[PDB]
Amino acid sequence: IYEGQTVQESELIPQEDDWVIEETNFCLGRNCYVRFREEDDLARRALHQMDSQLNKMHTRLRDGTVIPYMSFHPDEMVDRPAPIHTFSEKPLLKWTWDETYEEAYDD
Amino acid sequence: YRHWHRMSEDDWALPLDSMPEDVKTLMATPQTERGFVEDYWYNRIRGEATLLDPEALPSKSYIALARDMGLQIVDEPSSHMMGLIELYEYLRGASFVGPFGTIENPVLVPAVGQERVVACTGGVGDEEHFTLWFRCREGFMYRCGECDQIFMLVRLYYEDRYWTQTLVRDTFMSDGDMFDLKTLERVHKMWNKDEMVRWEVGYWAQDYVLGKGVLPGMVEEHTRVN
Amino acid sequence: NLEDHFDLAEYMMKMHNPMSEYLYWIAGFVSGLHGILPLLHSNYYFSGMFLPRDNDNTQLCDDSW
Amino acid sequence: FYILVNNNKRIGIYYIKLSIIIGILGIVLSYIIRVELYNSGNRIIKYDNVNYYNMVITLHGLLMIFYIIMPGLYGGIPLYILPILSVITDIVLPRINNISIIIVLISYIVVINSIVIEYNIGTGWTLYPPLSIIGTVIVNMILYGLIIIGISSIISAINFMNILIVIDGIIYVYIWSIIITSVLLIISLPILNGILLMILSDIYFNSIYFILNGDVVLYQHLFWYFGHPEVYILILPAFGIISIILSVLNNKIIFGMKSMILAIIMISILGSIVWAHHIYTVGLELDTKIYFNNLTLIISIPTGNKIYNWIILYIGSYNILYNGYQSLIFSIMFIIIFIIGGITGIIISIDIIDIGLHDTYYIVSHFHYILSIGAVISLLAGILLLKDIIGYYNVIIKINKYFGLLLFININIIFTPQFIIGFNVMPRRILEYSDNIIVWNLISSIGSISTILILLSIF
Amino acid sequence: AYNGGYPFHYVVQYDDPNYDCEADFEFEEIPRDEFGVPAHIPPELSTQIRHTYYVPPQYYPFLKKLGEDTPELKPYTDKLIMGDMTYDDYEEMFYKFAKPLKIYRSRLPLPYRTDEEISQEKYVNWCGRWYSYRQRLQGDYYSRHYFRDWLIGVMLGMYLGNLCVQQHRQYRVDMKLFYLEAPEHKINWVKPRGDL
Amino acid sequence: KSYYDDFKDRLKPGKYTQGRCPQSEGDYRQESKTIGREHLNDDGTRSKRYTVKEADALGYHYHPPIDKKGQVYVKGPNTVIERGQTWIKGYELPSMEYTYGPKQEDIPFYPRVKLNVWGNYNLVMKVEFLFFYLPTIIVFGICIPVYTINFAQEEVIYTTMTVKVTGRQWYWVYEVESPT
Amino acid sequence: TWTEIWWEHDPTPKVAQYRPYVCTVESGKVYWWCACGESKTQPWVDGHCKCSKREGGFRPRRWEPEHDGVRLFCGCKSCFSSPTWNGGCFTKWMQSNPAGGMLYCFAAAFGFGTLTVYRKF
Ligand SMILES: CCCCCCCCCCCCCCCCCC(=O)OC[C@H](COP(=O)([O-])OCC(O)COP(=O)([O-])OC[C@@H](COC(=O)CCCCCCCCCCCCCCCCC)OC(=O)CCCCCCCCCCCCCCCCC)OC(=O)CCCCCCCCCCCCCCCCC
Ligand code: HEA
Ligand code: HEA
Ligand SMILES: [O-][O-]
Ligand SMILES: [Cu+2]
Ligand SMILES: [K+]
Ligand SMILES: [Zn+2]
Ligand SMILES: [Zn+2]
Ligand SMILES: [Zn+2]
Repeated sequence: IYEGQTVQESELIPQEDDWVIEETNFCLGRNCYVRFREEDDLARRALHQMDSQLNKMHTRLRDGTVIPYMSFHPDEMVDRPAPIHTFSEKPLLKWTWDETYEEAYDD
Repeated sequence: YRHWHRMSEDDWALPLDSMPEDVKTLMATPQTERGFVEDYWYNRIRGEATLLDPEALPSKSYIALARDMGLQIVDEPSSHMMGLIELYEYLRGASFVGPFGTIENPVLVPAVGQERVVACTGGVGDEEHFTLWFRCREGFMYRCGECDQIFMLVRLYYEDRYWTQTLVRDTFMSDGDMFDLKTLERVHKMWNKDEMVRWEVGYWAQDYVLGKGVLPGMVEEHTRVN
Repeated sequence: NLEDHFDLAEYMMKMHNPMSEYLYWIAGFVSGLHGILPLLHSNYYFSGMFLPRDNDNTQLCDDSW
Repeated sequence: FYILVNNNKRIGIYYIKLSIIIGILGIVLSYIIRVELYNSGNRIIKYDNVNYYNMVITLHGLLMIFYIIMPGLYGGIPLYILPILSVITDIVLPRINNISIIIVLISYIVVINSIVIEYNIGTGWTLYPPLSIIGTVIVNMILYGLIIIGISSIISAINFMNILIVIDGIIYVYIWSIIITSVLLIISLPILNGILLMILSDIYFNSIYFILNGDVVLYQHLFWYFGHPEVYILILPAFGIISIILSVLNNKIIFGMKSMILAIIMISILGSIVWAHHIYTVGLELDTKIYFNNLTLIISIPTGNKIYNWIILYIGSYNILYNGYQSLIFSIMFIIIFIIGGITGIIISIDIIDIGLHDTYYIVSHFHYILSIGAVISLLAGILLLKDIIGYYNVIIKINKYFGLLLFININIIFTPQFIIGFNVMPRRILEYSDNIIVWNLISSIGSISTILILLSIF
Repeated sequence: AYNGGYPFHYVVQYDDPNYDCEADFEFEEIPRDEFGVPAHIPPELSTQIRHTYYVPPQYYPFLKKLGEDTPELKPYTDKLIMGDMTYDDYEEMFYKFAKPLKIYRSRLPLPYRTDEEISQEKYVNWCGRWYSYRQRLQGDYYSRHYFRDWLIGVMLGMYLGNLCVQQHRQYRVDMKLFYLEAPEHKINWVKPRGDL
Repeated sequence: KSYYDDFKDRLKPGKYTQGRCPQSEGDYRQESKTIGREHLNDDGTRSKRYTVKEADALGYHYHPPIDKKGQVYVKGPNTVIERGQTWIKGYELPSMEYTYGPKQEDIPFYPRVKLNVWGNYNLVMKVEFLFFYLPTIIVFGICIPVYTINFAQEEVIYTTMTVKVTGRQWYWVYEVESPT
Repeated sequence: TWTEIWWEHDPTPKVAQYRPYVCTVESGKVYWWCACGESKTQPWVDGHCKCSKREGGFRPRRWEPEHDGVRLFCGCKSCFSSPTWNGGCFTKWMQSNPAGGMLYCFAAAFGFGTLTVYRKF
């Protein structure tokens, strides 16, 4: 069963005595129905919808990396509402292993 | 690749009836201005002209020999692009498995657009977790919320175009000395004489330079019924 | 085109003509009528009344109405 | 275009749209039934038009099973998300997907047209001979609808099976749920077609299978050999939805994924070999009865494992997240409701208990709690979860605690009393009844009118 | 080892220069293979015959230059000069000198991160480890709490079930006394009604 | 505070029922004459000519997008060279107030937390065993009762009288031996 | 007991009261709940407790009612549904006085047993 990543005590040792757990808000913000402008036409309302996607949002950490909107299933990865053609570039499921080959390295 | 179907006949060679009939202009066109068919026959005519001249091959440098056959001398810029192209193509019908990504060496996610859907499965063994799908947009160093695996998007983009073998060849290959039609004629007479044609491409090519129908048997070769 | 990105773009962008919704509701309403109208027709055909009066197939008191 | 579209997501919307439309006719028939059963006497159907009631109950059952819940849970949600869950561009067979929905609509039009034009008589949704074969042409029309529906179901099953060849990711539990239902259809439908053809032969080709020296019990074997696999073809997609909703909304990875998957496979195999629990009162041999009773009780084991795995999904979830969303409430309500339906199923599984409870309203309440409550709520919960992806609006459902509460209370007012009258006893498929059963019938009728009123508040 | 040994694409030769396998319907012309073997000589026999490539001797100096510049290539070029290179030898030469394309990570543009942010990498990793430590411990804590609670449900369901056991127990006692003592039980009481 | 008042100005109440004037006052069914809008109706919806009557998928207005070199226009990233390194600045989505309306302030705090997982493998395995075998025990507890009651119905009894019952539409016929 | 015996890196509150605080709340207003149990304006942060000063990992807990009414609020500072009350105040009390906990539980169970048995019997 999965019980999280394994931690060695050495990795829990801080580099400063004042280090605490970063208090970054992971609430993306306040939202509601997407509100279109009357002036916008069909094309410009499409752009508006594409700019309100929660799955394109993320939270930036103190070191500049961002934790993205994540989901257990790929159903939450398409634009909402679903466009006619979704996964043009095949979504990549990344598997990890310990195998390596020499060609990838240089001395 | 495993996802590709069976080689066509064209994948090996093109029919001589697809040779452009204006050979004189074909051999003078810059590479950036040659289409796929024009580029095929420019390389074949020029490449076979040098290969069918044995007495000159030993004195020809590999740089010049590669140019005549239309082969691109490799360099780090072009190797990088070609490699990432072939990696993109392989991932079209193959699994995505590799070393765990870190800040020093993020998981490289090739894409043509500005976004590609990616899933993190964690590490190996007990460090593997359930698929966590996220949208990998360019310009952000992504960190999995569960295993802290670092991801990064690599875009195959160059000057309002994506990366292709044709784009790599056009950007980095440099046209050499203009092809001389005298070489075509000289090699033509070498292997084609007295009704024996041992360079069919050079017999057709010389005929077109002559104006189409000039060489023996070529009017009969060009006369079709349907 | 941007207009073609989303399936049923007019509806999703909230520009569709309301008549489409009306037709959908009308179609459902007609479907419902297929259970009521033949009931009335069959009742009249075999009895002469479109609908019965509660307990009119049983003995009723003199003052029943 | 509208009818020419091959987009798998558009077709999924069509399936839901058509299920709601046809569903209006289904609910109307249900209201007729409950109105009639409000007291003893004739209320809305004349005593000379009792054949109409027999037709109402027959069409109610057939439409809700084959034209509403099956097109909604096996055609609607599946065609919209399955190709996305499989990280594939579109469905494997685009043109087949288009014709399947068109076929469903055409078979629906045939059925309703037969109401209007043919004489109205009924033989139950189980079309038992010899009654089914001595009827009028309306029975012939209904047979054509079922056969046509069967074509759509099988081709759709073929479509989903092909996802195994193209799936580019992991087969999630929901994908496993649809694949197994597809397998159940591929194995059960061909048997149904055969027995339906024999019904036609006796109706239209002067065959004699269902007259003396021919065993009428033969039909019941072949029919129910498809019948019970059908009830799991209708519930398994609902189970798949429940798994996704609980994991997503609680932000918890599915626990015992492989046991969930292997529980679905197990239910299918067992569901393919227990059909004769519908034939307990015919007079089968003692050993046959004991076999079927034994295997029927076994189905609870895999079904029980799934229920408990769902419970732990909801346990321990963060309190800060708002739990009043309609999708979450419906998913939780499914566990509470399905246990009631399943337990009563185990009660009726004991054949000696079944002698008393066969062809009584206890059976009705049993399969209503699972389908009319559980399956409906599961389809609603699934659509509600995909509201943003689907993009529909102009309804007040997403956050409506009044609707959920009123629905739960009133739906139980309808069917809980039907368990009581099962032991009184009130037979099924009847309209008139003794005066001492009015109280419970009246209470259930009050429940039916109330539920309908609550369906208007969503708009 | 694919397609039964039949090559998907292969060369065929015809002796008559004006022969067309689609227009003509004669029955005397025998097609040849790429090496020139007539079709009436079976494959099992022709494949045993050794065929080698013969280049014009004017190419020998070029093939010699190739061997010297690349000593690993010399043995193959020598075979070609001496007319000892079969098709298999050519294939071995071809695949021996094929190399994979190289990708350089140093050429990849990086997502923008300020120097302040780059100095906090160790801190963020430190936070991630503590989050994984707290996650793993909580799993044990929660598993113990909730699975223990489920026992309360067992006991509550055993109490409520026992209530119906007691009712059933009293019911059976009452039933045993009906036919024995209950005045409600009457015999020689019901008389046939008769046909109306 | 009331967040609706922040974006009240953007929401001007409407004048027409369903947002369209009577077709007589303005014909929204016709195609727009504005240059560059030939594929749209006057009200902005896509014209039937563009989508149905002359749909490009049916062979109308054939225009291959890809060029001779097998290329299509692609927009590049926002590149910013700095500190001896080429950087790409990602595109950040606009503030949710612009797209949704509410002002992004006083947001409740939801901290980062890794997935809530069940621990103690040994304990979990035992529970899963119970999730399967507690029902199995109950079934086994019913099995013996089921056999007995089935055997009871099918018991060879020394019956001394026979009543034959035939069911017809719609009445029950009864045949009984008559006293001699 | 998570803070007491399992995990020593989360802030541990002080019990202000082993009983919930009853307060009237209004929709559209935001309330701040004391998570340390040292505020003198219970159940709210007073501006002088640990939560107000952001000391030792203590922060005010934001809360907002959907509708107006009277709501119960946690005094033990450990209820699972904090700031709202769900009975954790009694549970935490039993941990601190296990003998008292048994007395109440026996009494509650005794009443439940009598009523359910009296009605069914
Ligand atoms: C169970 C119920 C409760 C459920 C509660 C819970 C629900 C939860 C949420 C569920 C959500 C599911 C997913 C939703 C996805 C929606 C996607 C969507 O919007 O797609 C876009 C799609 C189309 O939008 P579009 O892209 O703009 O399309 C443009 C067109 O393609 C092109 O535009 P156009 O204008 O050119 O269009 C052509 C148009 C042209 O139209 C016109 O010209 C119309 C002219 C006016 C006609 C008006 C009707 C006249 C009727 C006269 C009757 C006379 C009777 C006389 C009787 C006399 C008696 C004496 O139409 C036609 O030509 C063909 C129309 C065919 C359909 C209508 C058929 C009607 C019935 C006919 C019966 C015939 C029976 C014959 C029997 C014969 C026997 C012999 O939307 C719709 O189609 C509308 C959908 C609206 C509802 C969406 C769901 C909302 C949420 C649910 C609400 C509750 C619903 C409950 C069920 C209904 C109850 C009644
Ligand atoms: C989707 C709908 C659905 C579902 C899931 C089921 C599920 C079950 N049904 Fe079915 N049933 C119908 C729909 C359904 N049924 C219909 C529509 C009819 C009537 C058709 C007609 O006659 O016209 C019918 C009729 C029917 C009868 C006929 C009674 C009669 O004709 O007199 C019987 C009896 O064997 C039966 C049994 C069962 C059993 C044993 C299950 C099992 O699947 C239940 C399993 C679930 C549980 C057991 C609860 C969850 C598990 C646990 C909580 C574990 C612990 C429990 C135990 C250890 C027991 N059903
Ligand atoms: C899944 C199928 C289904 C559904 C939903 C229902 C729903 C209901 N049924 Fe059901 N019923 C059957 C299948 C179903 N029934 C079958 C198979 C029989 C036996 C047939 C026979 O005897 O031959 C039967 C028999 C039956 C009878 C027995 C009549 C008789 O034979 O004597 C009665 C009345 O007592 C009844 C009443 C109801 C009521 C009051 C509702 C509901 O109205 C209760 C209220 C619930 C709702 C109104 C919501 C329903 C909404 C939808 C279904 C649409 C969902 C669509 C989406 C979510 C997109 N039903
Ligand atoms: O049918 O169970
Ligand atoms: Cu069954
Ligand atoms: K009645
Ligand atoms: Zn990860
Ligand atoms: Zn405080
Ligand atoms: Zn508390």
